[PDB]
Amino acid sequence: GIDFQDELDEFFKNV
Amino acid sequence: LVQSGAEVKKPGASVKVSCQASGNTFTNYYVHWVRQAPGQGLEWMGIISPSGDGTRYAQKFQGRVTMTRDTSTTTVYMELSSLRSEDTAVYYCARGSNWGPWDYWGQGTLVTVSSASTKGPSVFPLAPSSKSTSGGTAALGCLVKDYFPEPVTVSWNSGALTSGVHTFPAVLQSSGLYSLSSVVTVPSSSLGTQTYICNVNHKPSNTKVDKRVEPK
Amino acid sequence: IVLTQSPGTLSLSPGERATLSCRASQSVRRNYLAWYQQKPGQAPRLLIFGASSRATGIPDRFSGSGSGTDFTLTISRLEPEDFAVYYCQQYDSSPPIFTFGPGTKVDIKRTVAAPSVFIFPPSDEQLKSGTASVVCLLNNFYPREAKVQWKVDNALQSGNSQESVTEQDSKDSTYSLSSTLTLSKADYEKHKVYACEVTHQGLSSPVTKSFNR
Repeated sequence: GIDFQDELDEFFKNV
Repeated sequence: LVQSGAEVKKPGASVKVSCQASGNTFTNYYVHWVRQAPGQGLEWMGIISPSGDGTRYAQKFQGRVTMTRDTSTTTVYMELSSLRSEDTAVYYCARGSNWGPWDYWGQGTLVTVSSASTKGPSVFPLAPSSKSTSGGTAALGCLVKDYFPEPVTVSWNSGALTSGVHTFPAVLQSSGLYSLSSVVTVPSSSLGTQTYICNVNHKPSNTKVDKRVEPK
Repeated sequence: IVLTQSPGTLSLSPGERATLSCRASQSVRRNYLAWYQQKPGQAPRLLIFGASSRATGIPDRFSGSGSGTDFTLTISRLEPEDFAVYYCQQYDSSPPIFTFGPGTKVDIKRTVAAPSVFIFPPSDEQLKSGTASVVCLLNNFYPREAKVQWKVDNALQSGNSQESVTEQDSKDSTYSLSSTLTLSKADYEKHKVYACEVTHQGLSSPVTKSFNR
């Protein structure tokens, strides 16, 4: 499922 | 991960380093910028997004850094402003893996900050003596001082002397130039019987000097 | 967010085990700690990621384990290719942190070699050029830990000396240091005694190499 990359992609979605 | 060449900027100026890659290994992956001060550790500076400039910079370099991506040439750019002596370091570009840590790094780019007026090397003799020799082992050498920029190649006896030679790494001085020390341990019983010449070459300034080291 | 590495220098012989520790100030989320190996003149290379997961191309001798604030990197049998400098890094996603540790250098263990100290007074040609530089040389010593203190007329000098140390030689497994004390030609004439105090393990007592005038 979610890896560090996917979590990081979220950071640029909410910001 | 091919990067830009060495950059010689001036204090208070700005530098732009490039990191070209293959889009197959970068268009779908994140990239990061790190720096290593000469003889120190690694310092993360920022992360560039897989497409847009969704950059997250570091606090120590917040407001003085700018990272960009060019999808046409598949390159990543890093710009540092308000350069200082503390910013002289080798900068690296590394691609982030799906788990976080960087797998593929780059060759690096040395960013020196000094006067930059490309001075030629001055080779001076470090003559052997009793204070530089004790026990049949004598120490002699040459001092390649006040030269900019790097590098300078030192040879001893036009390549004949290879045992005991120690070309110490150069160090930038308050002058904004460098100084290198090359020394060789030779038998004391022939210091006056043999000739020890240091051949220094500074291609950036096109200077070649062959200085013979004579005992005191 | 601040990573500390112990020890600072690991003196071990090939074939032995090695244990490097990385203590954090806080807990790493998802145990997101990685260990890297940087060879002299080369870029860092990832060794272990996720505190315990190995990457592609990493040998089984390198083993990693850790949790929260305590992490460790172990080498089952030390080979000549494993002697380098290791770093630990903490990585986070929100917000991206990515912090490194100080650095631990693993070198080849050898007999306690005392540093042969030689002092070189500056050449008259340099004095004729309006500059003055005295050089101190430490040849073939182990361990690297050495203190070179310039003392001009019993006065300690700090900030006027620039030192450089060689990498461990591939055949002798020793180090060498060059210390340059640069003073103005006028400042040189004022003083007389120039000494280079060397503190090392091989020297039973401090050795000072000096030159007058």
